[PDB]
Amino acid sequence: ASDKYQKISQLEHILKRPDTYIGSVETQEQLQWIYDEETDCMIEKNVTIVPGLFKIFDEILVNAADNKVRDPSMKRIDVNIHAEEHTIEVKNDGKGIPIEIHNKENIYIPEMIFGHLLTSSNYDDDEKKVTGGRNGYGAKLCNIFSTEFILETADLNVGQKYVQKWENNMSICHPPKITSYKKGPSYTKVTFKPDLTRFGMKELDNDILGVMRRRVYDINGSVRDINVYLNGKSLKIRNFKNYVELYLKSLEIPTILYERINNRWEVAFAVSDISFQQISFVNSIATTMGGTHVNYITDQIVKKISEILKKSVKSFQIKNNMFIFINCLIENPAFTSQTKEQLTTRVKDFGSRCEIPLEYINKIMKTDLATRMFEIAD
Amino acid sequence: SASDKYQKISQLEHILKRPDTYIGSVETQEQLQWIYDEETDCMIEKNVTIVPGLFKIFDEILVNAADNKVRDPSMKRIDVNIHAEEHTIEVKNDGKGIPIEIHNKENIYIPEMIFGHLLTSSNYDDDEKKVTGGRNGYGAKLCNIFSTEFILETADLNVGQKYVQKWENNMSICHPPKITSYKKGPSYTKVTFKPDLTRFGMKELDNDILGVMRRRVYDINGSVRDINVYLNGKSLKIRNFKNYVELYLKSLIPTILYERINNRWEVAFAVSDISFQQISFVNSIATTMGGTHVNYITDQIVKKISEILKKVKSFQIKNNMFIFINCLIENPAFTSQTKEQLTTRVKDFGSRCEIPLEYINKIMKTDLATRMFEIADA
Ligand SMILES: Nc1ncnc2c1ncn2[C@@H]1O[C@H](COP(=O)(O)OP(=O)(O)NP(=O)(O)O)[C@@H](O)[C@H]1O
Ligand SMILES: Nc1ncnc2c1ncn2[C@@H]1O[C@H](COP(=O)(O)OP(=O)(O)NP(=O)(O)O)[C@@H](O)[C@H]1O
Ligand SMILES: [Mg+2]
Ligand SMILES: [Mg+2]
Repeated sequence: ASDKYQKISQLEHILKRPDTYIGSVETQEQLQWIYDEETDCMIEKNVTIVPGLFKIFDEILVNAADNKVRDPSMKRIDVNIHAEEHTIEVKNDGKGIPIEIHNKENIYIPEMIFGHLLTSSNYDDDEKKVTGGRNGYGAKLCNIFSTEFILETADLNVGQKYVQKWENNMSICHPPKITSYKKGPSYTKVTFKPDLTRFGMKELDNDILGVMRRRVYDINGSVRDINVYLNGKSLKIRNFKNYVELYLKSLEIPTILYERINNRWEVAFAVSDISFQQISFVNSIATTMGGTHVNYITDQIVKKISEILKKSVKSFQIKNNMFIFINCLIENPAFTSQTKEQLTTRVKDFGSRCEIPLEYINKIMKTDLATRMFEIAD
Repeated sequence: SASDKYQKISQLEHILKRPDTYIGSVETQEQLQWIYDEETDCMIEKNVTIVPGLFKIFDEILVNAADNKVRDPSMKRIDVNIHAEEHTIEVKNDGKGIPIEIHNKENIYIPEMIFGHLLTSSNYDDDEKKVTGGRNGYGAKLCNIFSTEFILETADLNVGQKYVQKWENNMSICHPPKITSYKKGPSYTKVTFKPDLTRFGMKELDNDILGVMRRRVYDINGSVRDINVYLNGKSLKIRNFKNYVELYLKSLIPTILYERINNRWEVAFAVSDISFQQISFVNSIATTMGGTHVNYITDQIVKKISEILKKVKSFQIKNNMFIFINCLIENPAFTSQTKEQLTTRVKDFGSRCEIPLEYINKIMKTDLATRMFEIADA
């Protein structure tokens, strides 16, 4: 009976069952937005991508964005994708990783938080934080799903440079090379080579490159006060309104209605062609499966439109003519999984509210939505 | 401070600190839930306030018992006894028990191993295509971890012994098993737990959680073939999925249209009053957030209706449907440990489910058709 039952390690379970950590490691046929460089705008495309591969990139991206929360003096993210060499680099400025041996773990802190599961600066929820990072997995998950993983950082308090290489799904950990550093700014650079074989791929194809690239545009659109560079090119999205307007050409009384509701909430609206559509971000994370924040906003808009039509029309008819954009900040958010695709935090625990002004719903009532809704009623 | 800022925690510590991706929220949630009304012998939808994590730890034990029918098709009986006043919950199943044997690798008794250590399972070899609900080797331990007291009792006829082992204080206390001679009796497994109500923000099991727990036991009777289920000694009476779906009749040409499509798929249909509704089961797991199996079935029905209608938008057809699905899926994958949403691709199901024209024609005899013709004319 012994063979019937097995005990496995945390690390073994991640490699065996990637789904709850990074999403599927199988190819998925998806309708995805990508940024078209020739038309300088968003295009919806049928792609085939491996979610887990996109997600290990996303983990490093959101970590960089989180450092802007930790250090508001940070000014730039650099993303460099070397397709041919399957190598991806993510660099941020502002404060680096402290080059110190940890009191308890007795290893260098960078080795600790990039090379050991369940390590985080986000474990003390006494503090209400608007970082995306929550559970102490993201960076290690990337490491685990890489043939090679390199952490480079510079710390000004100690005046040192720190380079550490992991290999073979985080199973090989080389000692760090630490050198002297009085060379300008602090920074962190993460350089990884995904285990493409683990994702059933031989190379980075145009589909995955397209969505990776677009995700970088997302970061620029959702995070304020940073410059975002992709393969050397400054993306120069000035704000979330500018980001949403990248979708303008494809969608085509304004086509997009944008409003900043408060310091933690921005929303945009457009009329949807076939069914309900949403693009939303919580603390820079792309909530592709929506959740409590999306529902909080849409419910308000649908509720009011229903009242207007009443003085015949079911709520679903209203909702399915809506394309909503949301950029929001939520305190200590909770999600259905590590992939953080769906927010579960109750509204009352958001740390803020977003009461959509009646005048904004009035503007929605001038769009094609109302004409469609008055045809069903009358 | 840097040592205080960055923390390493154990897997056990993480589960208790951050329950969400393991068992769901430990905060109260307002939910619309189906309840079994005993006075009117039917399902009724009620607004309830429950703690999802508490409901979930109960569900893990229920699904484990259901899984034993796959292991041993001769299993006939599940008893669920809720002693509200004592907040003790018991789940007992007959058929083959847990082997009372020292594991050849782990060097401890198998029950101690698979109920008292994380990441232990008989479901880690996916070379076998199984239709068990169990996948990750967490479920039983999660219940234990969120219990003040957790008792496994089992009888094993191969060694002719009975085994009783008690854990206390969130699995932190593991008492040695009591093993006794057991001759001339049936095999069985009985799990008895007292949920750590302090960790769920509760003092007692109120009517809302009891109602939802009891309904979940009806689900099990409805979804598991050829078993008899009891709640506090009282037979649940239903024998199959058709019977189960019929419990919803009073709330909902027949009102409900049911068909077994094959040995792994049953589907029932009713006209929905407000919007799209689904009740679905994968390997006896309640997939309350739907997923690929639900989409597979509904896409077909929608596509087939749409083709006949034009001889209207897809969401208009979809949202007049109430779909019931009971299916068996090979080695399923889900968004999280809570298994609310199936992600397995259709091609990986291990079977197919083509909805026949006869079934579609019968749907076209219901209110859905005349509602669609109303939209078509205008
Ligand atoms: N670019 C960066 N700059 C500074 N600190 C970083 C950076 N990336 C990661 N860290 C630190 O490393 C820790 C581990 O990162 P990570 O593994 O992604 O976990 P996390 O972000 O805290 N939580 P999660 O991403 O939800 O699993 C983080 O808590 C940060 O404190
Ligand atoms: N009532 C039962 N009868 C027989 N075997 C059981 C029973 N309950 C649990 N087990 C066994 O104990 C193991 C551990 O259970 P569990 O922790 O729930 O993991 P799992 O069911 O395999 N996977 P998961 O529930 O998805 O985390 C299972 O693999 C079963 O083999
Ligand atoms: Mg992170
Ligand atoms: Mg289980």
